[PDB]
Amino acid sequence: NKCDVVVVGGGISGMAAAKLLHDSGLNVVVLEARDRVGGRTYTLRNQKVKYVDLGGSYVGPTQNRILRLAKELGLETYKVNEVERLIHHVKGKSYPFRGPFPPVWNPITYLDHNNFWRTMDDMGREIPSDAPWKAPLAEEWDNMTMKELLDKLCWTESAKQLATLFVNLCVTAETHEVSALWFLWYVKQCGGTTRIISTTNGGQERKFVGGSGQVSERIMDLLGDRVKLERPVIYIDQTRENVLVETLNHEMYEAKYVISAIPPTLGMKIHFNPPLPMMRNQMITRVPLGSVIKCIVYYKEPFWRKKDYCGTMIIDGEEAPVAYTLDDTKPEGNYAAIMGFILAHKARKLARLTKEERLKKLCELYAKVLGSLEALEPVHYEEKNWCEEQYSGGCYTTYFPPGILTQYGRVLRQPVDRIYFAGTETATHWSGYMEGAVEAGERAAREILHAMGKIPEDEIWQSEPESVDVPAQPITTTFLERHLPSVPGLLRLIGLTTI
Amino acid sequence: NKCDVVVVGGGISGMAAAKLLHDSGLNVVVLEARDRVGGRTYTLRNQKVKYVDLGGSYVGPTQNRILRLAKELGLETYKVNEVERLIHHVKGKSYPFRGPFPPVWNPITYLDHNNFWRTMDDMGREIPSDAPWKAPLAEEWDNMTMKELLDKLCWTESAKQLATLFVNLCVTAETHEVSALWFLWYVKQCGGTTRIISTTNGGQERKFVGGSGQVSERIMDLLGDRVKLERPVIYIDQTRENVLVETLNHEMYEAKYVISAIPPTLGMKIHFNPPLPMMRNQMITRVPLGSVIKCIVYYKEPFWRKKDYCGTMIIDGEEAPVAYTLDDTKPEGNYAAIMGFILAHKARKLARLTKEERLKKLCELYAKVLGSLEALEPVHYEEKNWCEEQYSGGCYTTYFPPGILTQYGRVLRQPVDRIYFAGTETATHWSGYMEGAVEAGERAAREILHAMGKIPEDEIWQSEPESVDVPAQPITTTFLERHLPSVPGLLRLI
Ligand SMILES: *Cc1cc2c(cc1C)nc1c(=O)[nH]c(=O)nc-1n2C[C@H](O)[C@H](O)[C@H](O)COP(=O)(O)OP(=O)(O)OC[C@H]1O[C@@H](n2cnc3c(N)ncnc32)[C@H](O)[C@@H]1O
Ligand SMILES: *Cc1cc2c(cc1C)nc1c(=O)[nH]c(=O)nc-1n2C[C@H](O)[C@H](O)[C@H](O)COP(=O)(O)OP(=O)(O)OC[C@H]1O[C@@H](n2cnc3c(N)ncnc32)[C@H](O)[C@@H]1O
Ligand SMILES: CCCCCCCCCCCC[N+](C)(C)CCCS(=O)(=O)O
Ligand SMILES: c1ccc2oc(-c3ncc[nH]3)cc2c1
Ligand SMILES: c1ccc2oc(-c3ncc[nH]3)cc2c1
Ligand SMILES: O=C1Nc2ccccc2C1=O
Ligand SMILES: O=C1Nc2ccccc2C1=O
Repeated sequence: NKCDVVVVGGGISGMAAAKLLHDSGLNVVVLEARDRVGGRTYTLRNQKVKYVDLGGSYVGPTQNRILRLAKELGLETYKVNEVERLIHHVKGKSYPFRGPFPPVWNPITYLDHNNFWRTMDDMGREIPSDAPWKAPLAEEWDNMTMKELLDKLCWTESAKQLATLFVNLCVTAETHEVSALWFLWYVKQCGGTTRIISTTNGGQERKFVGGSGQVSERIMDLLGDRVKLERPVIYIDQTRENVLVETLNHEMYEAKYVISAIPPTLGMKIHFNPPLPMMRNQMITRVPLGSVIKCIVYYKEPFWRKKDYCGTMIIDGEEAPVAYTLDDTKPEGNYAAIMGFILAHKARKLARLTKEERLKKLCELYAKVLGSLEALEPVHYEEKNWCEEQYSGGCYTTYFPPGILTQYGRVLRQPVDRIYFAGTETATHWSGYMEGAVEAGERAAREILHAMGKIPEDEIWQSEPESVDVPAQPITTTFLERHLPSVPGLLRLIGLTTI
Repeated sequence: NKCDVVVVGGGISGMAAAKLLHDSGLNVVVLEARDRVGGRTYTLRNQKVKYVDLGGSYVGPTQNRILRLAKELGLETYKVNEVERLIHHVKGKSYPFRGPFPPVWNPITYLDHNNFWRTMDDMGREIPSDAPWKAPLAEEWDNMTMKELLDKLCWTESAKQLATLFVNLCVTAETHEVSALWFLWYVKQCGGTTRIISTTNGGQERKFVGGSGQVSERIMDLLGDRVKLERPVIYIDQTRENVLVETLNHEMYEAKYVISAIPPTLGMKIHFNPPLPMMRNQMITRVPLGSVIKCIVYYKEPFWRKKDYCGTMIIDGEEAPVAYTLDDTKPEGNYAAIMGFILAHKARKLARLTKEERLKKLCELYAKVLGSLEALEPVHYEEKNWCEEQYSGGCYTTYFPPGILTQYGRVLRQPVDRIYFAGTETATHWSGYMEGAVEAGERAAREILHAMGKIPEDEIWQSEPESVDVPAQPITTTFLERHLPSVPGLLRLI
């Protein structure tokens, strides 16, 4: 119970921090509230599915830290199926396509859609990844919701509806719930609009064979009995020489430093002595997590592939319970399955139903989208509503409502005496993901090595070599994508020519 | 150890709940985190100020529960001074006035201001006090911020600036931080724009002689050793026959029911077994409290009165640290003082200064606005930054960002097995105030009495006779206020 560092939380970020500190020769303890490690990742194993990721699952190019960590732990990836055509279902009909966005044929609509994605990335380039409150128009952008920004930018309903689906799927929240500054930061710090939304060459390209929960489980194996499960932390006292960390089951740990590797608002579950400084005290009441039910419907065969659909469906409309799906069949071609997300207000609205009722609605939806009666014949179903988790608060990650990132964002990873902050939310590249978890856990561990005098300051932040297994292709645009006007730019050109 | 009901929190709402249950003959225990009672009320006593409310202070007409409770405990009120002129300071100049809003002379700006207040109250009449998510346009109004609503309604910058001040002072938050539905509900459930903003015949009319902390202290006097200080609740377990409530100092209490009388989000500091239901688990991460420093500058005399000013100042503009003040002099004309609030982002901005640096900024601001060098000679200063408080989370109260009240509002006062929810945030009239704390603590206590079969369902919510000491006068409007067109109304006649 005496150690160098207590890590509070045994998700990927606390496990990555604990491993680094252990590898450097320090004595670490990880206090995990649950009876398992992995946190917002959770790999269920049973005979009907073999294994299935019910939390975080996908990785992709440019996520080099999780790929390197997982590789070193003996894990392998495989590519999510994107051989056959994607489907965009809009106004009750399905339109097959290939590429990052469904094709738009109407020239006016085309300009508006082109301008929308272009402008999201243009604004993102004004926003520093490590300091979004330093953007030149940070206040103006943080004081409006994403809804207000789509209202201003989108001169077509078509573009506004697609943009809405994009926000809801990327951050499991509604356009009117989230700040425009924070959402534009969140997309740019993932590499931009194409990279975040893509399967091939993007965030959803791959999964781990056997499930992502193995990352945290295999580090727990390396650490032995240093991971204490069912130890929720209730109290941290920094008034004396060594920090004292108390758990709910009545144990006391003493350490030189602590890393908090839990979602920022879950800091509220810990009583602090002395009290936190004013800005962190209020920050942790201002930063909710989003809302999602991850649902996986199993079938005898991946029947959609025979119709030349890959299983990816972008599904618009209020009545659809799931707005986005991917094929979740095993790489061997068996345990055929569709993964779908029930997003944001729908996660709250449909949580009232039973599991069997949600399975029925999802099969009825997929049968219509795929024009396939076979979708009404599931062989098994698994789901997880992350809104119910006391020790997560939601999924995938924390969002910032209007006005909060500029006022309180500076303190998200600011140390509090001998407490340092990990967790994906404090990352600067793919924050909200497993990648951001590794970045933040290793960065917080190195802050402590630096505090101890073990490494110089310039080693706190460390670049990551690009994976040789999952290389990234650049995201490119065409001259016409770059230079074609927006709708109001065209109207300005028309008004001028009319003169 | 064992009792009928454990009340978590010894603010006014927890105290009022515990007193009601105690008076009905149950065994109650109050578990208070701090080494004091009163919560968001705090009355400091020293020789320089005699006493000063550093937290909640004001009561007024229509707040009959807090007036009845305090009168039963032996307290008296006095009137906040409003005899002389009020000041609106705009663009670096003071304009003295009387009445609920500063006069506007430009005919366009007049229409724009008149329509703004009128439209806030018109909207409020469609929002049920006890279920604002049932307003006919609930979703539409909940999905916009107040800044977006003000941008829509205000055709002049003058109106928009005064509306901004009004939102910042009522709910200690910025217009772009809050939902329009929730803000409109908040004003309506205090009786509308005139009643919430007014001193005479409104929410700021009176203060308690000796301080409002005396309400919580005097109920603690009654309950004696039933109130346990420095007992932060850390864990609530309802998986067994009786509810088990555990504190940080390693004590265990067992009860038939619990009342949670703490700000909603501070339910995060309690680990629940079984876990909370999904909607409350997320709700209590979505409901922050506002930000405010309350500052009281003392002087040898209430010198502003010689100049026919009462000490109320509405001060616009970014550079002013304090946007609103009231005279805090004691009823006897002594301990002269001005109370001012540093609101919302300015509480965040100015909290980095020292106490003496804040005093200097305040005094230079008041010298400009009162047009008196006497404001530069303070004799004493007290202040409290509520943003620092672990066991409040901010002041005055909890605000709802866009989208949260329609999605989660129904859960605020929904019982969770044998836990019932008090706290001013759960009230239906003057929620956010000491009056809403009494209403909610007494109603939560009565839900428990009904669960015990002690009273019928219809006695859970109880009306309150009007105070004889602080009666309400009607809020009226003129024919012109009712019927003058808005700016886009006047343009639909051109
Ligand atoms: C839930 C989810 C997440 C998700 C996703 C789909 C869903 C449904 N899709 C993802 C994807 O495909 N690819 C990806 O990279 N990420 C995706 N996510 C997000 C991902 O799961 C999270 O970003 C990442 O797992 C976060 O890791 P981090 O280590 O930062 O945080 P955590 O997993 O929440 O771990 C925190 C641990 O702390 C324990 N805890 C909480 N409170 C306490 C206290 N008081 N004491 C001790 N331990 C505590 C939690 O139990 C948890 O284990
Ligand atoms: C801070 C403030 C508030 C205020 C105001 C000015 C300021 C600066 N102006 C007011 C005014 O003039 N007139 C008025 O009526 N109200 C005004 N307010 C708000 C008013 O103070 C609040 O509405 C009222 O005091 C709220 O009472 P309530 O009883 O609902 O809430 P509380 O005071 O916060 O008490 C909660 C108690 O719970 C204890 N606590 C917190 N967590 C725990 C745990 N885990 N375990 C045990 N106890 C806990 C708190 O310490 C507190 O005592
Ligand atoms: C005789 C000429 C009359 C034509 C007047 C043109 C009216 C233009 C209003 C269309 C609003 C379009 N959206 C995208 C909703 C908002 C744009 C925001 S921004 O205006 O670009 O800032
Ligand atoms: C809005 C909402 C969901 C979306 O998914 C894609 C996508 N998936 C794979 C390639 N592009 C694009 C897209 C746009
Ligand atoms: C906006 C912001 C603060 C304000 O204070 C008043 C007021 N005080 C007492 C009578 N009216 C009116 C008013 C309007
Ligand atoms: O699982 C997912 N997480 C995501 C984040 C952004 C966009 C798509 C997805 C997924 O499909
Ligand atoms: O203390 C105050 N609380 C208030 C709430 C609304 C309007 C004015 C005030 C005050 O002056």
